[PDB]
Amino acid sequence: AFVYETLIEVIRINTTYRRVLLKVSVDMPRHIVVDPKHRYLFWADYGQKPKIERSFLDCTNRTVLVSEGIVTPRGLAVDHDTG
Amino acid sequence: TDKRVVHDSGLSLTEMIAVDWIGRNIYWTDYTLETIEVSKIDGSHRTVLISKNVTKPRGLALDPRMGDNVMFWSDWGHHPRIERASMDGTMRTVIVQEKIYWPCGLSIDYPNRLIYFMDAYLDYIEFCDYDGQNRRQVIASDLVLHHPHALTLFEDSVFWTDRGTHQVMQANKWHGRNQSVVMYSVPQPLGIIAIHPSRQPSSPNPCASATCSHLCLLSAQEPRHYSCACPSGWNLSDDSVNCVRGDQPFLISVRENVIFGISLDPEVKSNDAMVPISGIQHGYDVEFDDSEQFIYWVENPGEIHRVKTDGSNRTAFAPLSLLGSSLGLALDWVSRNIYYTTPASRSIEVLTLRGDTRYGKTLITNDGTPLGVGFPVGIAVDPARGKLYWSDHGTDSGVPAKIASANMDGTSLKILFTGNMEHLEVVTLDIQEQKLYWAVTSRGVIERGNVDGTERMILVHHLAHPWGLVVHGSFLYYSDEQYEVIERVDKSSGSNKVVFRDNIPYLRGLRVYHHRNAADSSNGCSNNPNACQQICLPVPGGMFSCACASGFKLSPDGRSCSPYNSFIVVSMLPAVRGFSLELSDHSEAMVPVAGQGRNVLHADVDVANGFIYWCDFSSSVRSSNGIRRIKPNGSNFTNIVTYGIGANGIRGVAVDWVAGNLYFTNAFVYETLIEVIRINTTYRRVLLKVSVDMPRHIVVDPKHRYLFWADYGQKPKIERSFLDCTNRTVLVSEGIVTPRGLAVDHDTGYIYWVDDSLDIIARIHRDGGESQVVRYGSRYPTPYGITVFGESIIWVDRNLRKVFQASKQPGNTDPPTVIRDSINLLRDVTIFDEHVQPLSPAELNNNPCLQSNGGCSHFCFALPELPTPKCGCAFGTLEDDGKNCATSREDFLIYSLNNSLRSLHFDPQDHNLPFQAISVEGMAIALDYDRRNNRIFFTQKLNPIRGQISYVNLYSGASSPTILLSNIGVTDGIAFDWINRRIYYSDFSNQTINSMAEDGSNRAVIARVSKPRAIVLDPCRGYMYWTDWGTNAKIERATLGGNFRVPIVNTSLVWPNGLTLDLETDLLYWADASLQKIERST
Amino acid sequence: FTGNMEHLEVVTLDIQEQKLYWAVTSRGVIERGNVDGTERMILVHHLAHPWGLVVHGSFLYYSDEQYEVIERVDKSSGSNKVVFRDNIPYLRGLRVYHHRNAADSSNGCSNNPNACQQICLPVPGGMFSCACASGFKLSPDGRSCSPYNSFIVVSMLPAVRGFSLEL
Ligand SMILES: *[C@@H]1O[C@H](CO)[C@@H](O[C@@H]2O[C@H](CO)[C@@H](O)[C@H](O)[C@H]2NC(C)=O)[C@H](O)[C@H]1NC(C)=O
Ligand SMILES: *[C@@H]1O[C@H](CO)[C@@H](O)[C@H](O)[C@H]1NC(C)=O
Ligand SMILES: *[C@@H]1O[C@H](CO)[C@@H](O)[C@H](O)[C@H]1NC(C)=O
Ligand SMILES: *[C@@H]1O[C@H](CO)[C@@H](O)[C@H](O)[C@H]1NC(C)=O
Ligand SMILES: *[C@@H]1O[C@H](CO)[C@@H](O)[C@H](O)[C@H]1NC(C)=O
Ligand SMILES: *[C@@H]1O[C@H](CO)[C@@H](O)[C@H](O)[C@H]1NC(C)=O
Ligand SMILES: *[C@@H]1O[C@H](CO)[C@@H](O)[C@H](O)[C@H]1NC(C)=O
Ligand SMILES: *[C@@H]1O[C@H](CO)[C@@H](O)[C@H](O)[C@H]1NC(C)=O
Ligand SMILES: *[C@@H]1O[C@H](CO)[C@@H](O)[C@H](O)[C@H]1NC(C)=O
Ligand SMILES: *[C@@H]1O[C@H](CO)[C@@H](O)[C@H](O)[C@H]1NC(C)=O
Ligand SMILES: *[C@@H]1O[C@H](CO)[C@@H](O)[C@H](O)[C@H]1NC(C)=O
Ligand SMILES: [Ca+2]
Ligand SMILES: [Ca+2]
Repeated sequence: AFVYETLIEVIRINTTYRRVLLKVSVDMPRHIVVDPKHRYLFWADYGQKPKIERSFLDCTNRTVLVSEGIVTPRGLAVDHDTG
Repeated sequence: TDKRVVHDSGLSLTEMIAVDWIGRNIYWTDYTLETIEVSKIDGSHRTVLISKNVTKPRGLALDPRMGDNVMFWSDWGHHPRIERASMDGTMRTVIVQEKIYWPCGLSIDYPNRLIYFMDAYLDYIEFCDYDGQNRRQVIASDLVLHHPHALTLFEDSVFWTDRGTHQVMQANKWHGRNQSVVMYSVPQPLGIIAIHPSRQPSSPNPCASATCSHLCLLSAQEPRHYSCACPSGWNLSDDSVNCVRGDQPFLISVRENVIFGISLDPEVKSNDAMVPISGIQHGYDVEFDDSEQFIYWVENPGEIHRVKTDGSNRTAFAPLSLLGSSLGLALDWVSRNIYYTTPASRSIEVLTLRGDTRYGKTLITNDGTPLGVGFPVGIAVDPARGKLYWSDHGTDSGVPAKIASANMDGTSLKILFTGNMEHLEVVTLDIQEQKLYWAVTSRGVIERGNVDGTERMILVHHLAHPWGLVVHGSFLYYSDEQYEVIERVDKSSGSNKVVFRDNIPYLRGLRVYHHRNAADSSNGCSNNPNACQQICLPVPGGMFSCACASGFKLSPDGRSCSPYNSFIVVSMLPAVRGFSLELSDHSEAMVPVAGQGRNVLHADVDVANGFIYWCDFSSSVRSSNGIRRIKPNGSNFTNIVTYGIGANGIRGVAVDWVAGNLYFTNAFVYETLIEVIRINTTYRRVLLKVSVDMPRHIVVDPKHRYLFWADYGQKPKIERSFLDCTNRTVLVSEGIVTPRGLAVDHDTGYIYWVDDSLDIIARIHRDGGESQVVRYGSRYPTPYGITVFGESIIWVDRNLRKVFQASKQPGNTDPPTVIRDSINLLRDVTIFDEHVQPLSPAELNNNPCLQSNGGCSHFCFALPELPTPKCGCAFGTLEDDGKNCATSREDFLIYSLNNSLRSLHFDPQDHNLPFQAISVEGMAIALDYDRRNNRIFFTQKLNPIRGQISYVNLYSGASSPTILLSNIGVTDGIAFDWINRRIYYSDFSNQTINSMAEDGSNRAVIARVSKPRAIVLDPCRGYMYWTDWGTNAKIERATLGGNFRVPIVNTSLVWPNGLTLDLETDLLYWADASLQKIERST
Repeated sequence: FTGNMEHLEVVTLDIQEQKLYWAVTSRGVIERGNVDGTERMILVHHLAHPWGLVVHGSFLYYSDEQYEVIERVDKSSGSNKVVFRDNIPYLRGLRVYHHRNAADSSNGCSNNPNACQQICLPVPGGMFSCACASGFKLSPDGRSCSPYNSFIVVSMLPAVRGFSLEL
């Protein structure tokens, strides 16, 4: 998180490999969780126009799951048994 | 010109103001209250117009022209937006909803009917139409914008302010192709307005013929284009022109910096039951009076403030306590009193609302019993039954955590409930059913009980931090600071729950505002108005009691008031306080002494004249050291000793009421003085000066003509002397280590001392002899001060933080008695009573100084077994008549000290001053004396360039400086010639040694010198000597005419500042300040 | 014991007579009770801030920070008083040093040395229990240790901590 923008980045463990998968200014991705079983990456945004979003493991797809009744989502968990 | 205030209260953070010039109206937005509010342009009547879906309103604009009647505002909260409404709020729409993030400011262009809006995150200026369906960019994708705030328009120009660049900018309102800077280094430019007639076009006013009673607001609604609105707390009538005033109850909520009004319909989410109170600090409690529509709260330090629910009056109404901040409030509406709680002083107090003059007293304080206040936090009152209830956290000294009851005049004390009250919040009373409700945070419960101490039960469970309680009707309302909630339940069972507000940070206590009437609740004080002189307090059975303010006592008629004349006065570093010897009297016997600069160490009293004297000490601030006197009623305060106090300060005050004298001990780093000052005069004398002894605590006895002191230095002792210190004897020399406390008894001839390094209280007889012990043990760890009254000794203990009374005879082992408990930083105690200060001759053994100071001009001293007075001179010497003073005819020293000339005696053991000290213009550096005319010649520095010469006469009666050579350089050196009657001087500023004639007539120049300082003369051998501290410092000899010049010394000299000649030995002495040595030669 | 313990200082145990002694500063008392939660009583009155307690032989020793004193009394009644030191600033707690021997006080961990891998802790009835250091768990043999593999990890600004789901 920078002052006027935010990045979503990936680093390969035990290596000097780092990449930027998303860069966005009006959205504010903050809390991120990953599901390798169903190949999804979820995040929560509590900026202006708060939301919860789903994407792929390279952020090449973006969908919004919750867009209403959500103001300050700060916490995100995933259940493998129920989806 | 004509600065005057529109809104005096209810504003917290006003982001933007708009003014409606047609409707004579004013609009503004508030960030913290999250509101858009409207009022008459004079501020008389105000209303909240939009509160739903408002989070962070920053920008506001209006078009009041006939047929437009529209307003626009911006919100930068979540889902940031620009919204349009009718100027009466009857229509609402959102016009900009996308590509918007931190929309700051709005402006309107009236010819084109365009809205100009600015964004600080996307960094743009844009304009759109009133519906938001045409949109264009003026400045966009341009680094000129960093953090814009405010916007204005004029002709084809747009002006704005930027907070990042600290700059004010002008551009073209259509394309931005021309850009300019109006201001460059503004601290931070927040708001901008443009003033010209064209910015407020004229139009018809629909309200000109309207008959709305409080507000008429422009409206976009055809056909009449106006609507009538009512202020906060009012209702609107079906006639749609008139308003009515709601008598319905409402709820008052308190928060760390705000007080709010809420409506008991939980579905009404607007906080507009009253104009909010928007500037408080440390809010805990609130009270109200409906007969005048006032809300009362407390402000630090020790002040109470009141405001009206319409905001019309706001004032600081009374001082509450000089000793600390008050915490809890209760109000009696029948007797018109306000009860408050002061935890730091550990007191419950009452103040009067009636009348033009405020009166207040203390009803309950910590007295060492479990029944008194330990640490009170909440208070409630029942006026009809004359009862007071309060909640207390207790103290480690012995007060338990409790719910306690008393009579509203303090005359009864009871403990109703205790146990399982570790963290106890406020207590409230249901008066109709007579039941007390409280909250225990350590268990998360609200509990209920009877006012008689029975039927304790839990009514609500599972709370977290219940901070506020109130009971009204069938309902109980409470606030929780961790759940951040206000909730309502049914007081019979707590079995239903409603939530009024949530997500409220910093919650505090609640009240309910309703029409409580005095006629039903009438009591004795209401039935007998104007009975008591100062305060009326109800008591059970319909009776009333009369009460008197701090420093005053009540008289046997039961209605009148008169000052106290028998009380004990106690000193602690922060204050001086007075207590009654009647243990049940919790009142303050004197108005306390407290505030900035008070570091009190000792206090003494003059009973006849009605004064208390005390000394103040500071190691870091000179002016904070001294002796000061006040009256028990706080009326007159004055400083008596401020000059010439040592680094260790004054450590003693004794007062002689017969002679009108004050004795004090002045402690320097390596010596100590005992001094006397005559009261109401500029007469001061030093009676003793000693280095290896350390006199600290001093007490005086005019009946037996003795002065006693205690010394806790090396070789500690207690000593007796005469009233002029001319005799010295030691009473205690062994078994004494740190004697810090000295008291005298007139009835038995004994002196009492306390030592904290031996943990002992002891007495010895003034004629000497054996020593007796009164209290001793592991207890009595740190007795710091003692006094004797009747058959009792009263002393103070620092560690135990207690004031004790016991019986003054050795061998008594009864447990002590306590007068006050939990007082910090204690210092000694003394007593104020006519008995301890007799003024009859038969009781004073015919003291000679009792009448007209014995005829002594300056000082009167009564020595033992002497039937006549002895007289002392503050300045000068005493004459053959034995009673007047004159200036010495013997030989003495004179020296300059800043703006004065002062005298000294060759004998170190002589403390007389040859003459009173003389005050001169500027700073004097020179002295020579003329033996023919008995005058002194001196030189003055008036500024770093200008000097002066002057002479003053000693024996020709009183005299003042007379001036010669009113303009010379900075001069410091003077010598006088008694054979030729000529004066010689050292002008530094003009590098020259000059001569002059006695009358100032004839002037000459003798030599030019680099840095001349000192001059010495021998006229009977025609020679002159002077010193020069310039490069190649030297001492030179010349002739009084200057015709020869030769160096006498030119080696090993750096700063030869002083030169002298001794004609008994023909020797020349000089002093050097850099080599730091004094040398002699021939 | 609970109730009337607003400001509660140290607790000490008389092992021979099996009695607990404590001090309540909010009332200035030293109190005594049985280890089974019975027979609560006040043994010493009128103290100011009793900071330290110790019981040895027939005597009870206590220190007071406001009286600046160390005193000895008789533990049966508190009816005799002796003063050891006075005018001592900044007093704190007391102990008594004596030859307490393990042979008499032996327990399960002393009787079964080298039983547990990491820690041995006694339990009533002469039995012993095996304990494992932070980050490790105890294995079904009752003696061995192995790292945890099922726990929840919690974050707070000053630290990260791990807790077992077995309450
Ligand atoms: C010093 O001056 C004060 C006044 O500044 C004198 O105080 C008065 O004393 C008389 C006699 O007791 C009282 O009736 C007056 O009320 C006092 N005046 C005030 C303003 O309180 C005082 O007597 C003088 N002498 C001394 C030794 O203090
Ligand atoms: C990616 O998202 C789009 C919607 O934006 C969706 O239609 C598409 O099916 C997604 N990709 C896959 C592979 O499902
Ligand atoms: C407030 O916002 C909610 C949610 O968008 C909406 O349903 C409601 O109508 C709005 N009310 C007003 C007065 O704007
Ligand atoms: C704006 O700037 C352009 C370019 O310098 C210039 O031609 C034009 O005259 C300017 N307009 C005004 C009103 O000064
Ligand atoms: C004022 O209006 C409220 C409804 O908003 C009503 O409950 C109350 O009784 C009214 N009071 C008067 C005096 O009209
Ligand atoms: C304050 O109250 C007084 C007395 O009622 C009144 O005369 C005065 O106008 C009030 N102040 C204001 C600003 O209205
Ligand atoms: C004593 O105080 C009053 C004010 O309470 C003042 O008017 C009076 O002048 C004072 N007396 C003297 C002697 O200064
Ligand atoms: C003064 O003190 C001396 C002892 O130092 C004593 O002998 C003498 O009697 C005292 N003066 C008077 C007048 O008693
Ligand atoms: C010293 O003398 C100067 C000049 O007369 C005067 O202004 C100043 O107040 C004096 N200061 C002291 C401490 O005497
Ligand atoms: C001193 O003052 C006199 C008279 O103004 C002047 O003649 C002389 O030059 C001055 N000398 C110095 C050293 O300032
Ligand atoms: C110092 O003074 C002596 C005596 O007057 C003289 O003889 C000598 O020349 C002087 N020396 C200097 C350096 O001034
Ligand atoms: Ca910006
Ligand atoms: Ca001591």
